[PDB]
Amino acid sequence: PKEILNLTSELLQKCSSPAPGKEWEEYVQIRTLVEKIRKKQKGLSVTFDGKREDYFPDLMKWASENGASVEGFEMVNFKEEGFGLRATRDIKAEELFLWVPRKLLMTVESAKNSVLGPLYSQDRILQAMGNIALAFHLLCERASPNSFWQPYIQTLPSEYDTPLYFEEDEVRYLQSTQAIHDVFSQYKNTARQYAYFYKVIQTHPHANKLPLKDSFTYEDYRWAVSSVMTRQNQIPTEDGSRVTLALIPLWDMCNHTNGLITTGYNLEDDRCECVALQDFRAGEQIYIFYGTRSNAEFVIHSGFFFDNNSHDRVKIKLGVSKSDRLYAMKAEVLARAGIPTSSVFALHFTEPPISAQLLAFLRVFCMTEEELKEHLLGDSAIDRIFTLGNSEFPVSWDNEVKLWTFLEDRASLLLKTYKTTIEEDKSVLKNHDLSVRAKMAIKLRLGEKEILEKAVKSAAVNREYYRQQMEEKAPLPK
Amino acid sequence: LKYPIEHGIVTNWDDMEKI
Ligand SMILES: Nc1ncnc2c1ncn2[C@@H]1O[C@H](CSCC[C@H](N)C(=O)O)[C@@H](O)[C@H]1O
Repeated sequence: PKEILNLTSELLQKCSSPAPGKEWEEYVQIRTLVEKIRKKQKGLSVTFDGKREDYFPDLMKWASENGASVEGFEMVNFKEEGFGLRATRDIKAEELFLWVPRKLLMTVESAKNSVLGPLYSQDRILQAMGNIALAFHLLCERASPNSFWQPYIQTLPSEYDTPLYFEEDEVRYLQSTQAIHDVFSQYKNTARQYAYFYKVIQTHPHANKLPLKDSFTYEDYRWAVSSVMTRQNQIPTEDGSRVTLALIPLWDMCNHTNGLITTGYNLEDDRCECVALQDFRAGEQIYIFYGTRSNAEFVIHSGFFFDNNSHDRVKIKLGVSKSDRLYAMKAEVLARAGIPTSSVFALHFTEPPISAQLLAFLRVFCMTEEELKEHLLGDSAIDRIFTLGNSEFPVSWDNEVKLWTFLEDRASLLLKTYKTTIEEDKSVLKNHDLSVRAKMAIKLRLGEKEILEKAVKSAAVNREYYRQQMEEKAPLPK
Repeated sequence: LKYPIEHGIVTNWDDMEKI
């Protein structure tokens, strides 16, 4: 009791310590503390007597009573994705088959008007971060046995596959990747928030009535933030003025497949509406397309790795150096094109590996002084800036050879900073028997390297292609 | 499409970088 207080205070101090070479050691340090607290607590404060599926009939009845679609599908525990919706009749592509009225959602607005409302006005984090407001909304209603939203809360999972639930050795597979630093931040964010709100809830007057004051475990918080990150959605407010974050019951039981977004908010009728992404025959699982997220984002925020994610990408940080003889001119061209002199870009799995904005950056980054002047002076300078991201209008063959040479060298260098090779990773997946979470970790580190390798090959092809145009003295597109 | 909904949209959980 008083020992949990001292433990969380220690946790708050360490997790508020600034960024520290030593990121893995800090992660293991925080982990050791977190696990010490968790092992001294009783797991989830509120648990339900039934199995998860025993509550799906109540969800359907409650949703039906409040105007949601409840016919044409059923809940099924699928091995690959967990629970999901399965069609009980044939559903045709583009059919409006699912709808959920606003009254059923949990939103920041409904959090503010809940028992959490006093604390929400007083606390700066809750007012500034709707995702965290949503998480505590979820916890308070979970502990309120007569909550309007109990039918939804009693059908949520009780654990997730976000990295907050990984073993240390499962995270260890990600050492030397880009992704591990986002795993580190999420762990430290969540530990710091648990410690801070544990203190707040124990002492703040406006929290005295919260059921969390009786019991608020680390398990509770990890559960609530993972529920929110894997399921939250952005929707308009009632008046269409602003956006807010919302949990959307029933429809959020749909699992993910490749495609286009087919879910939208109907403001005139004040409900979420989902049309069929494809034909679903009776007996087929109903999927939606979650969004164009990277596999790092799917693993870290959504808790799964999606094979054949055509939107996969890795980050690359680039910038014009202040030590560049042409820094001022390059900075001005970038500013006129609306591009910063330094930021993080992406390398994409699909061809081409770079976006128009990264192509524009690389062209400027590789420009001679005469080329830069052509982008700053004269009536055509604005037109040149306009086409700076267009692969069909090169500044010059020479500029292209230089930028593609740079990208090939840089992607190759990045590949050399990984602890394992692509072939070693494929051998591990082939010959080791792994947990779901371990396989997520290894497929993520493999995919980072596969994206880089494709960028090396694409850049090599482009460099050679533009070398030939430069040798054949070919004319530039006008 | 009126107000497309990206399901599980990525949000910022870093209270220190945001406050
Ligand atoms: N294509 C996919 N492959 C594996 N898991 C998936 C998936 N699409 C969705 N999921 C899972 O579903 C979660 C989103 S909520 C969707 C319903 C969920 N399966 C449930 O049982 O409540 C994700 O965090 C992930 O666990």
